[PDB]
Amino acid sequence: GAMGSMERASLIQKAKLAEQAERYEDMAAFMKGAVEKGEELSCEERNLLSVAYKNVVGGQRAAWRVLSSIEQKSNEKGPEVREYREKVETELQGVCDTVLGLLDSHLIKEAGDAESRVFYLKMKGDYYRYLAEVATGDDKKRIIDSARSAYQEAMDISKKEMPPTNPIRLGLALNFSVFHYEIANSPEEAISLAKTTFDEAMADLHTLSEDSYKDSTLIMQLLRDNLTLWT
Amino acid sequence: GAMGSMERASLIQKAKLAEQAERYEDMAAFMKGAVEKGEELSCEERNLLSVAYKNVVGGQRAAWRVLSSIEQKSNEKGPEVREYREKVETELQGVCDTVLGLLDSHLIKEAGDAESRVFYLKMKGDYYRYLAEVATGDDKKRIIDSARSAYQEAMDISKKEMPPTNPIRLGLALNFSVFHYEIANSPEEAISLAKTTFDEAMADLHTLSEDSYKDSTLIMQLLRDNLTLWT
Amino acid sequence: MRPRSLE
Amino acid sequence: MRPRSLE
Repeated sequence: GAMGSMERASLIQKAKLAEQAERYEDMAAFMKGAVEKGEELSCEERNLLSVAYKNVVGGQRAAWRVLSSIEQKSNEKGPEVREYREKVETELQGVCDTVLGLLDSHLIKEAGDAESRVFYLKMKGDYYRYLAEVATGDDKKRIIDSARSAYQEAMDISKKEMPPTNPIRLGLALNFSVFHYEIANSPEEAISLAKTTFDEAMADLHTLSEDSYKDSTLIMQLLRDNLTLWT
Repeated sequence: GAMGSMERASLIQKAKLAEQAERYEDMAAFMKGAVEKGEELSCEERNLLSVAYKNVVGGQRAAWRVLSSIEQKSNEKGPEVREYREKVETELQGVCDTVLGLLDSHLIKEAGDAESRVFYLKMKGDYYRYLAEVATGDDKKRIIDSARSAYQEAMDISKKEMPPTNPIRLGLALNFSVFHYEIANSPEEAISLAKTTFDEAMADLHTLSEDSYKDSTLIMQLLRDNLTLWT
Repeated sequence: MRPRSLE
Repeated sequence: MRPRSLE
């Protein structure tokens, strides 16, 4: 595509510049260009891909929720609120389909190490989750199953291959727990997964260095914040 | 253009929705579509046009300053920092040229009342100012003169037609003072204009209602903040 | 209120 | 530090 003429190293360098400039649409276009070079991503490069698209879809999701709330109020006027909510929805769907397409071409297929495979399957679950947030009816059921499946494959590798404090494993469990609570209408599964994840990580903190301890405890605090909200 | 098939009232309604959703690129596209219907803008609609483009160009200017600072550091590596600064610069220029084009086709020509004419000439000065921030050399001189000229025409109408507390007149003087300080290398003209504007508004506050008093004093505090910074 | 997903 | 223009 449009980044085909740029060197892979220049795309990564410009993604970092775009992050510093808070230009996340540019950051995502540069990282898409880097993925489309066909080579595997390093840990740092996977992080850049995730930061870029999380910030782009996060603005879309925030805007969709504001518009959905106004639309719900207006149905308790004209077609304009629905049309504009639909416009933002379609743009958000397009960003999710773009990320899913990168994961399917061919990041997950080539990812053999647990840290890369769990990261990408988690991201697959997250973007199907964002599709599920705006989906209705039977469409919704198949999208929810696609999220659940990706998260479950990621969970099964993470429990076999990573210690319970590994930040990737922790963030997966955090997000799968949010899936269960908000998407799958399974609050008890959400609370059980957050509590078991927190308790198993607590028992493994003794093994960590100061820096690894700070990384793991930061994510554990998010689990605790959700358990406080839910119980 | 792309909004040609949408009703003017629907474009204004969607600009308001986009503001609530913090979707300022969409807000600016809707307001451009509304201007291109060819009719004059009301006071509220002029405000929507200004909010939309100020937020779009404000993100561009912030990103340009981050990239310009990194580029300056790197010249105290490769072409990538310059290329990406140039990309953001060209996009910012394009937004300024779009706003200038709307003012020239044909908002200023049809604006006869002081509140509409001063508003649009101020905006002409502001967008030439944003062009001047990124311009070099002789280009810079002609862009600076275009800003100065627009601001001066706006100032001459504002002093004849508006009281010294009028918020449009106050915001014009604030921004022209910033022009003198930051662009024209005239700090003494900047300080003189901010002080005279503040003192003349103070003497006219007695004429105002509670709501008009709050509107005028808010802008006066920005003048005072700049005089504190500069003296 | 919405729960925290990974930041 | 940069001066305030109209918000």
